[PDB]
Amino acid sequence: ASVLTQPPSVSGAPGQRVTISCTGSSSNIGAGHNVKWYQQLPGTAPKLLIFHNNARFSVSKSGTSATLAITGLQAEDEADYYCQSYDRSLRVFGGGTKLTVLRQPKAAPSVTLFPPSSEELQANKATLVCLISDFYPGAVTVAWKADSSPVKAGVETTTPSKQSNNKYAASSYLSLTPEQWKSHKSYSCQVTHEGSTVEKTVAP
Amino acid sequence: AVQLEQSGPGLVRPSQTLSLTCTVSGTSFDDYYWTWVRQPPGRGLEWIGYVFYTGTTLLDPSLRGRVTMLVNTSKNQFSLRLSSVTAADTAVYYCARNLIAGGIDVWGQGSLVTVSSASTKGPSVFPLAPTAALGCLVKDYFPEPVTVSWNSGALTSGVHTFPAVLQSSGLYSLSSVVTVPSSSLGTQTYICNVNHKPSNTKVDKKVEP
Repeated sequence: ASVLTQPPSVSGAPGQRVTISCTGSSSNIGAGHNVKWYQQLPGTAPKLLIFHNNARFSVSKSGTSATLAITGLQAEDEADYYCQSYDRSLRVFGGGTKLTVLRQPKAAPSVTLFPPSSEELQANKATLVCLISDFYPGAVTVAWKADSSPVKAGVETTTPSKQSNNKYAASSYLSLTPEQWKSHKSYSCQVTHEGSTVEKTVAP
Repeated sequence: AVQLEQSGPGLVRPSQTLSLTCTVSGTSFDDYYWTWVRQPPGRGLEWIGYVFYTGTTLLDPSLRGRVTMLVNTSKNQFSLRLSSVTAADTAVYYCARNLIAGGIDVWGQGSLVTVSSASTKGPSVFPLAPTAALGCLVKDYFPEPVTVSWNSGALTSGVHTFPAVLQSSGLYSLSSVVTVPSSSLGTQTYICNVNHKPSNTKVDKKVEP
């Protein structure tokens, strides 16, 4: 919420109706000002929503609060939703509501692992790159093994982030010296998701 | 169509003035409140202000004293100058078209401005040799963002640029990978074009098997 207040999160099942409220005060929504709504999909600019002849999206307003209703909820409606109103000529935004569509199928991750380039080894450095994509829901555990033993040091893993397609992507980088890389028969990137592991291995 | 495009520094030192320009095309300049909105990383949208071509202007009261908006009718441009920035002003800045009555209907792409004492550093680019997946490792740059295209934009099919990781060094790395037919690994060339506008560095790296 910001000067206008919105639930931080709302969820609904496909086909269901969900509602997102936007509460302001006597100075803005309660003052005969219009309420506009924007949809913001991952990594894009907000889009203004248009309610004319819109079959699934509609708005209500009473006093100091307004509401966006979505019927026949679909997975491509997952997005952040912001309401906006006016206090004189000032434009005022709500704080945002993340809409989640429930009951979406589990997707196991695709894992791609790259060895250090020879070029980087000339620089006296070595990065192994484990790329993890298209998984759902968004939590994964990434662990690294040098032959069979666990590697803790030198690991940098991103927090998963949602793609346009509604699945998540993540990356883990392991930094080694060229001698540490040459001294093992294999390195594995081990990715566990919802209890199943996908492992990928590379060798000098 | 109506097209709005931001331009400005990607890195600004604390206490300096952030300056950004938006160039407008495909629309009349005189019937709209030319707007700036920003979105701090992981936070909501925050209106900054608007300017009308006559000079009518209004700004968010919490930024009172730091905002100057400029219009240049001959260029169809308008600018934001935000003085005395602090880390708090790190955000994506959008210029937008406010219909006065009707809402903000056209938004630019946004420009990320990072406010930091750290210096820019352009990336080192390494090839990630191989359908086969091949890619480029764009290592140790600051700040975000970096743009990666393949074959000067000719290859779009099956390109996936991953979110950067912020490493303990304080520098970012990311990887871009493209999935290709195995038949092509000899007959077709794969070049990743990396552009890091904050340090004015462009690198082209051919990836071979």
